Amino acid sequence: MAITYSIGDMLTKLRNASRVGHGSVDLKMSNMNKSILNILKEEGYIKDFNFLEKKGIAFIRVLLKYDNKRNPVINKIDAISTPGRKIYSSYRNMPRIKNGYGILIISSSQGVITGKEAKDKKIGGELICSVW
Amino acid sequence: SCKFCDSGKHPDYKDFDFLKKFITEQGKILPKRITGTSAKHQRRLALEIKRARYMALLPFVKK
Amino acid sequence: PCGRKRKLKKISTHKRKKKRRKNRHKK
Amino acid sequence: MIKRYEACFLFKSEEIEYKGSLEEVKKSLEFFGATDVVSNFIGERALEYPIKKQARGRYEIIEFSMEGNNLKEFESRLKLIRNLLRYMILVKIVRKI
Amino acid sequence: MGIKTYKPKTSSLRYKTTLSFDDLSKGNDPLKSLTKGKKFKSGRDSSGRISIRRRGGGHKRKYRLIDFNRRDKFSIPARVASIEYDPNRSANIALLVYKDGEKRYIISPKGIKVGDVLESGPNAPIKIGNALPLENIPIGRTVHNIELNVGKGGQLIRSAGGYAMILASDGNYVTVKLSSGEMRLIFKKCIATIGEIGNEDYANISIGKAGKSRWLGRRPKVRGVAMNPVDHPHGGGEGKTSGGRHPVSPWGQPTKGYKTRKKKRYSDKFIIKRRNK
Amino acid sequence: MIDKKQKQKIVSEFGKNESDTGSVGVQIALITGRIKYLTEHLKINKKDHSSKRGLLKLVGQRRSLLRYYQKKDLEAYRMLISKLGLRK
Amino acid sequence: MVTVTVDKNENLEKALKRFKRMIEKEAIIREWKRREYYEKPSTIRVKKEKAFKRKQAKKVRKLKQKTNR
RNA sequence: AUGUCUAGAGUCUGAUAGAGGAAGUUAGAAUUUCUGGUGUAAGGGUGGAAUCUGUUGAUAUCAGAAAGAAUACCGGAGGCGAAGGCGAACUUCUGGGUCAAGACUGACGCUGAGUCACGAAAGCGUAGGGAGCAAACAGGAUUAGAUACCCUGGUAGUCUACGCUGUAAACGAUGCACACUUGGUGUUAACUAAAAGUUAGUACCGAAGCUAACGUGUUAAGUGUGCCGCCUGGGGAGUAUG
Ligand SMILES: [Zn+2]
Repeated sequence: MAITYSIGDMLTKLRNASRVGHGSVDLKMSNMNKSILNILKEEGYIKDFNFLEKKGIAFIRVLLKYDNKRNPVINKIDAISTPGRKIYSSYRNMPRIKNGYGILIISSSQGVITGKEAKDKKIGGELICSVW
Repeated sequence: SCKFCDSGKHPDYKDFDFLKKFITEQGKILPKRITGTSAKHQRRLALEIKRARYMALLPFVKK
Repeated sequence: PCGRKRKLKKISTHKRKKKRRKNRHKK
Repeated sequence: MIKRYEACFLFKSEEIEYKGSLEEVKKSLEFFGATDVVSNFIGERALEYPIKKQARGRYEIIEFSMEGNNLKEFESRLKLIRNLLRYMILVKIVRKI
Repeated sequence: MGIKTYKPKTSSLRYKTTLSFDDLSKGNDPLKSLTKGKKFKSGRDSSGRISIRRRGGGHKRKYRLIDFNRRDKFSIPARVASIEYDPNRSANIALLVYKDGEKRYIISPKGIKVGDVLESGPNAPIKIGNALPLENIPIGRTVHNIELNVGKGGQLIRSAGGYAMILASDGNYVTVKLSSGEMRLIFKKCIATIGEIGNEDYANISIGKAGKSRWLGRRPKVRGVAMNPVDHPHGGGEGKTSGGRHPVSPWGQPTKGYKTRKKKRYSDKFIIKRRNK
Repeated sequence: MIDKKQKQKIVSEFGKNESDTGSVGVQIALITGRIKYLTEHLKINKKDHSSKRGLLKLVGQRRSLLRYYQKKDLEAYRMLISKLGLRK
Repeated sequence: MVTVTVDKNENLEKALKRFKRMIEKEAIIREWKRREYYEKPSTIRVKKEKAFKRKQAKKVRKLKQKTNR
């Protein structure tokens, strides 16, 4: 099967649905996927996400958010760390994505947290993805 | 317009007088696009015609 | 493709094969 | 493995030779262990391409059951019957079921 | 059957191959009541001259009384007892034990095995090893050991690996393709044995050295250009001539293509189409 | 062929119950039976190459299952190889 | 073996018109001109390739002309 | 490191399509040769000729016999296989795929350096076979010349069994696997009585996107990653040497 990304699969599905301009997208469900979508939700990139059922398997249905002119909120969403190339960073060397206009998402000792929260709590970890 | 599909009976060399209508007047098989038969039936029909020809039920060429 | 490059390769191959044929049977 | 075979045979024209040939064919199946032998006469037709100088012959259909391994040997013996012009043996039909 | 090769531990073994005798009921001595000791021939005749050259002293061998004429044992089944090596011919010999107690030798066909039951006569089944008159054998079979005159025995094909092909039958005669390749007519009442003759690797052997050729009873062959003109028409080799003459036998008979069969032989009626070069 | 009867027979022997087809022991045993009759078939028909490819795919599957089983349940693995004759 | 039985009162002209038509409907002459001399299976396949491509371009062409009009 | 789950992947059950492979049998058309009739001066061939064949009876036509190789029609915007490839008919042996609530195992998977297996055609070794076709080669023509294109012949080879060689424009010039991303028109198989739709393939056109352009476009060359192979100006050169 070599899924190789419970993370990149959802990222790619979300990216594709967002650019074609769908209303909702329907992802596999995991603790990290939930955490990431939660961070998106606070940051105002997605409207909401719900938990569901199909054939006894749980899904996450995410409500894509666009402006009134159908320009997506997500512009570019892309992975940094990667099974063949794992990228870790200290809390000082954390990149500020696009001069802060975007957000960085990392996995740290205290859970999956945004870059600003990682800086404010003085913790660092794996660089999951960058969204702007 | 597949006659075998319409009649519900399936190609068989024993039923050779019926087979004789899908043969030209000296043995050559007719194309699907002419006889208007279905593909699966056409394959089975060709096989049965070959079997009959092996049993002299049907002619290779008329003499 | 223009095919001049393929022609170049062809004549090279012919010359190499001719060399080998010439030096066959020699010992 | 017992398999339900179905076969067609051609015999030369006259009736006594037809019957005799069919009889050794039947006993041949019985020797090779055939079970559930059933026949069906088709008739006496004029062949439309000559076979072994003949032009007219009688057709028989036999639907029997028999294990796989003896088909080889059975076949090797059916070549000995003088009056069996041509024949073929088939596995069962692709019945619509 | 099979071929057994040798590692080159001497300069002679490099291309020596012999048969493998796996298809032979081994460890065998011949039946004492059927074999007699005999001289080695060497090609001299009653007058004492050499009539055939270049035949000499090979390995001493006994003679096994074969039976190519199974006619006086029709309808009587027999058992195959063993398959044995025969030094007097290429093919192997099978020892048949008859139901009445008589034992006999036959040429061993290809594919028979110990314990088989063999039968001879018009009523015998068409099975490898049975002997039947050509009447009864169906067109399209392969036979061997063909009889030429009723009561004579099998005088046609007999050597290892050979077989004859029945082509057609007509009147008193059957058309048979022989191993040389000609098509000959045979009288329909003579007998024949069904199936090919076993031991078909016999001639795939590479002898290996001059010594084995001497074992087989074959003295050396002296060419004609090595002679003097008194000895052979080709002699005179003052510096490697080629005869200086169209090739001939040592007695002046031409040898490259000359046809030596008599032009008006008695059997010319029975030969359809001769062999091919 | 491995007929339905020996298929079910081996299932009954090697599984915990009559419905336990999918367990690893049943898997390996069935594939071993297939391998045996295929090596018999391919001993005769030496120029059959599609069958040889099928045989090799089966052998690879058996090795994969054997590694998974040996890593997970070791003593069952040694019992199984000893019972089936698969050398180690 | 294509035959045309000539009736007692039937005219030779239409008789061989029938012959010509059923010959053409058996495609004997085209088969013979095909078997005159050998062709690589490669070149049979390639000529069929090209013939179908020509047919497709011609059909697209024809429909373009029909809609252009 | 030790467990748990089933949605991935497998086993079992049922259904089903197919030139998938190997072995053993059989068939007819056509061609060539041979034999026997009828019959006479041409046949054959080209842009045009000639070589050649034929008065020792050609070609043409009728009948019979023999051998070899290949399987018209079905037959295609098909089908199957990993690829090469696989099409007269039958049996035996045997590989793979697809669908489903239809239960079982519970991550058992993806890719894969060496290695191993297979691998069109040509070629090689051993032993057969040899109709037709046909390198080399011969003759006749074209030409200044023709070691060619054309014509008449013709040996290997083409075929079979076994053992080697492991190369192709071996191509979709596009490695494999998974998760996603508007449609139009056909077609194959299955589920459904059938339409009608779905699923798994297989073709054409085409939106967005991508592309240096050509083009590609749910069978991506689109958006992502896993692993392997490979490239770093041309000639020298896939040469020299090992
Ligand atoms: Zn139909």
